[PDB]
Order: sequence, then structure tokens, then C-alpha cells
Amino acid sequence: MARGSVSDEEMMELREAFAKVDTDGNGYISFNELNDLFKAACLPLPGYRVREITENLMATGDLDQDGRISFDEFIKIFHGLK
Repeated sequence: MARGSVSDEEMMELREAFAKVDTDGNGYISFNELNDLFKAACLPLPGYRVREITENLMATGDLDQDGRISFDEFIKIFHGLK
């Protein structure tokens, strides 16, 4: 797979933390892991912002693939840009 959004700096940091919480061995983390990863990665967005974006993401049909959250989703969520 090849895709990204966050700048090099973040991409490196965000990825670092994500992996630490991506022990699912599938490549994607879980809801709980996501939120924890956001705060663990020393991100700007608060705690509710993340939990909200997620619960609101699949709220329609974003995580309908299974319910998990791959690094890709996290990034697109951290930047919140098409």
C-alpha cells in the first residue's frame, strides 16, 4: 500500500505511535487504540474531537469495512481534508 497526507514530520510521528497501538497484526488499530494514539502522539486535536470524528465517521458508513481503523483513516482524520 502507498498513500499519505500528513507532512513528513507528522507521518513519522503519527506512524510511530499508531504502530505501537497497531498490535492487531492486521495493519489497522481499534477505536480505543485510535483515540489513545491521538493523545499519545501528542496531537493538537483534543480527546473528544477524535472520539467524535470516529464515532461520526462510521456513523454513516466509513468503517463499514469491519469497524477497525487503518493508519490511512487516522491520517485523513487528523488532517480532515479530502
